[PDB]
Amino acid sequence: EVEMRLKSINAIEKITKTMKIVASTRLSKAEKAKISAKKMDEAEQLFYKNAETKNLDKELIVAITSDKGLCGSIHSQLAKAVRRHLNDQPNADIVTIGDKIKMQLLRTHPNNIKLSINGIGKDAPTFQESALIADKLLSVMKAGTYPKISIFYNDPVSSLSFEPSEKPIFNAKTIEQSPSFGKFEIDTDANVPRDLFEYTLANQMLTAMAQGYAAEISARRNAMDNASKNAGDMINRYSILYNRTRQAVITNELVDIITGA
Amino acid sequence: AVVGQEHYDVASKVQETLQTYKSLQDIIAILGMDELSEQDKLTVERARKIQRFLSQPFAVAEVFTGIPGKLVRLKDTVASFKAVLEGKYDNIPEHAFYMVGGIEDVVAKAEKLAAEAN
Amino acid sequence: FRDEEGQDVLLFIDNIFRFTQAGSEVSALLGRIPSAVGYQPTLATDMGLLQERITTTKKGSVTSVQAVYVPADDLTDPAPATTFAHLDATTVLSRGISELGIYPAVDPLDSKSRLLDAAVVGQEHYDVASKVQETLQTYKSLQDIIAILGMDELSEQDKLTVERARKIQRFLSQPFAVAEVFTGIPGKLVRLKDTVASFKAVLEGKYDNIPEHAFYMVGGIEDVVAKAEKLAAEAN
Amino acid sequence: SSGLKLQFALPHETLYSGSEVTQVNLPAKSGRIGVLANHVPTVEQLLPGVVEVMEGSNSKKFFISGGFATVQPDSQLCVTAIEAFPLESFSQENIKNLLAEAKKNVSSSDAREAAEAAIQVEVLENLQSVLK
Amino acid sequence: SAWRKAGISYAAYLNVAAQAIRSSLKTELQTASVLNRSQTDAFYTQYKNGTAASEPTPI
Amino acid sequence: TNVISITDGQIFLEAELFYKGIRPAINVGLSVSRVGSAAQVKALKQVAGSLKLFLAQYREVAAFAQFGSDLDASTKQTLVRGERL
Repeated sequence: EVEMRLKSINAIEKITKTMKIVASTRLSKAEKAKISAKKMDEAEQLFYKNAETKNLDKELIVAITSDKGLCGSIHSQLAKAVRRHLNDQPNADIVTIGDKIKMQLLRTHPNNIKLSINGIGKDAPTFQESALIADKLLSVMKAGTYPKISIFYNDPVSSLSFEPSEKPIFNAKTIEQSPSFGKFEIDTDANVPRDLFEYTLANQMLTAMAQGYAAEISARRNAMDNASKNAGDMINRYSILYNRTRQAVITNELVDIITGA
Repeated sequence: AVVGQEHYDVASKVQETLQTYKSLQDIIAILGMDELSEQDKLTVERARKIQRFLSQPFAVAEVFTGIPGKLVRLKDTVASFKAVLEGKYDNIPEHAFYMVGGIEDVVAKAEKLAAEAN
Repeated sequence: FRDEEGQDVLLFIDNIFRFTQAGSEVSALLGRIPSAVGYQPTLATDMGLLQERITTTKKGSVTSVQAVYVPADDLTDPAPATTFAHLDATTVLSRGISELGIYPAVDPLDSKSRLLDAAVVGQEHYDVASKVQETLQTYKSLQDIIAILGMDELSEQDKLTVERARKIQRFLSQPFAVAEVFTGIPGKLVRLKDTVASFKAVLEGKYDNIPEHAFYMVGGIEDVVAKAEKLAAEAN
Repeated sequence: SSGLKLQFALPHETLYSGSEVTQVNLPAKSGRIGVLANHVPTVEQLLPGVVEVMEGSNSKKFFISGGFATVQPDSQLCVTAIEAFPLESFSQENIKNLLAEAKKNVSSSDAREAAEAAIQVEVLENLQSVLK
Repeated sequence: SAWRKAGISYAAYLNVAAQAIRSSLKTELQTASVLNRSQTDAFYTQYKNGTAASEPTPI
Repeated sequence: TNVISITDGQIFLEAELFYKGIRPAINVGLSVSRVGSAAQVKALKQVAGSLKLFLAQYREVAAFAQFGSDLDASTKQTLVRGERL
C-alpha cells in the first residue's frame, strides 16, 4: 500500500489543499466583484419595487454557469432546477453559458437548446464579455418577443448553502405600460422602454453570471474541502493499517526467528 | 520485430490508457470524475472501454458467462484496438464492449442495445 | 584521546545504521535469539554500551557526530528511532534540497539543535536563526500556492519574505574545501559570528537588490557581492 | 429628504452608496440633468460624459461610460456607472488622439462595423471635449 | 446615436463606450481589470434541435 | 536494503514508470549515483546538470500536471519541459 499511501498523501491531499486555497483566493476577488455589481443590482431591484413593472401574459431560458466541472453539487443543483423549470414549460429557447451546464442541457432537452457559449468561466467575470453576450442574445434570439426571461444562477447564503435564485426580466412591453410607470418621468422620444429593457437585460445577466461564478467557486471550495476531509480520514485509517501491517512484519520475523533458531 | 510495429504501438498505447485509468482511480473515486481535464477524461473513458473490451466469452465457460464462446484472430484484435484507440467508437457506450469478440460484435451489440433501449 | 591527553576530540561515526545492522548480523550468525527489537536482542545492551561511552568526562569532551541512513524513510523500524533517541542535535540531509542546487542538502526546518537558545548560542544568534527558519517555513508554506496560482497575486509582505527566503536558501550552500575534486570551487571556511552577521544583514533587506544567484555557492557576504559582480559581468 | 443620497456604483469599484451630495449633474440621454434635492422621480439613459458630483470636497469631474438617470421620489438618486474617471490621472491627449485617428482610419469596414466605428468616433470626440 | 436603428443594439453602445474608456486612458491606468475587460473570448455557437453547432464565432 | 547499502549507486527501475512507457523507466527520483558527474563526460556532465535540475523541478511540480488546472505560466513551462524530457 506504499504507492497507495503516497498517492493519497501527496497526490490527492496536499495539492487538493492548495487548490482549495487558490479557490479561496479567487473567492476573495470574486466576492469583491460580486458586491461591486450587487450595488447596482440592489439599486435596480429597489427601483423596480418602487415602480412596479410586473409583466402580464414565447418564453426564454438562460442557463448561466461557469466552466467548472461539477464541483460537488452546484452543477447538479442547477441541472435539477432547470429540469424542473422545463417540466413547468418545455417551449423555450434555452441559452447555455458554460460547459457542464451545456452538456447537462444537451442530455436533458437537446431540442429546446439553440445557443451555447464556451470559454466564459476562465477567470473572474468581465463586463465587456457579458454585455457582448447580452447583445448577441437580444439580437439572434430576440428576447424582447418573450414576455418573461428566466436566468438561472446559484446564491450562497454565507459560505456553504446555495439556492437557485431567479430574477425576473422586464421587457419593453411591461416598461411602456405598468401599474406604476407614471411615478417616474419618462421621455417618449428617447425610447426609454426599450432602453431600460436592454439595460436590465444587461445588468441583471452580468451580475447573475458574477454571482453564479462566486457561488460556483464557493461550492468548489466546499467540494474540495469535502475531498480534503475524505483524503484525511482515508489517510488516517490507511496509516493505521500501514502501522498494523509493518508491525505484522515484525511479528512474522519474530515467529520465524524463534521457530528457525 | 516479432509481433510487428503496429501491434507493438497498439499494445503500448492500450497499456498507457489503462495505466492512466489506474493512476486516476482515486481521482475519479473521491476527488471527482467531472473535476478532471478533458484529455485525462477522454483517456479514462478510452481505458474503461478497453477494459470492457478485454472481456471475451469462452466456449468452456458458455454455461458460466451465458454468451457463446466466439474466437478472435490476432489481426482482427489488433485492427479493432487500433480503431478504438483512434476514438472512432467514443460515442458508443462502454457496455457495448461487454462480453463481445471482434469489432463487428461491438457494433452489433451497440445496434441491439440502441434498438432495445430506443 | 580524551582521557590521557585531556583535549576535546571529535568522534565521527560513519553510519550508525550500518553499526546496528552489523550488530543484528553478528546476532544472526550466533544464537542470539532476537527479542529486544526484533532483529537483535542484544542491540539495546551493546548500543547503550557504545553510546554511553561517549561522555563529557572531567578529563575532556568527545563530540560524537553519527550519520543515520534512513532507507526510503523507514521510521517504522526501531533502528532509526533508537538513533533518534541518542542524539541531541540533528543535521538531516534530505535529498530534495540537493536536487534543487543546495548540495549540502541540510533541511533548515528539520535540522533542530538542543542548544539553539538565547542562553547558550546567544540572543542575536538565536533571533537570527529563528527568523531565518520562520522565513524559510513561510517559503515552503507558500510554495504550493505560488506553483498552483502564481507570484503576482501573492501579498507584497509575503513577496518580500519569499524573496528573502530564496536568497537565504541560496546562501545556505557553501563551498567545501573537500569538494574541489568534484566542484572545482575553492572551499570557504566561514565563522559562526561571520555567519550570523551575514544572515542578519541579508535578512534585514540591505541586500535585497542583489540577485539570488550571488548567494549561491559562496561563503561570506563579501563573497556574495563578489559573485554578484561576477554574474553581472557574465550576463552582460 | 435633505440633499441627495447618491449611489455611484461600478462593476469593479463602487464610488458612492447613500452618500450626501449637493449637485449630481449627469449627462442624460437628451442632455445633462441637474439634481439638487428631492428631484422628480425619473428613469432615463445617460450618454458618456462628466458626472459632476458636488460634495463637501473640491471640484470632482467624473466622466461616465454609461448609466441611467434613475431618481427615486425619496431623493435617493442612483447613478450606475461602468468606468471611473480620476480627476487628473485620466486626462491624457496623445494616446486618445492616436486611438481616435487609428479608429477613423479603420472605420471603412462593413456597415455593421461602420455603425460601431461611427459611434466610437463620436464617443472619442466626446472624450476629447471632456479632456478640456 | 443610431445604435437602436443602424447600430447593433444598446448593449453594443455600452460595450463600445466601455472599451473606449478603458483603452483610451493613461498607461498606468491599464490595470489587471482593464486587461480582463479588453480580453474577450466569448465563442458563442448557434445550436439547434439536433445540436447542430453552427460556428464558435468570436464576440 | 543490504545491496543498496553496499553498492555506490542504485539504479531504480520501478514498474510504474514502465507502465507509463518510460522504458527503461529509471526512477530518477529514487535513483542514486554516488560517483555522479566525477566519472562522466564533461559535455555530458554539462547537459546532465541542467537535465537533473529540470527533472527535479518537474517531479516536485508533477502533481499539477495530473491536476491540469489553471497553473502559473512558469510552472506550466517547467511541467512541459519536464514531460518533454
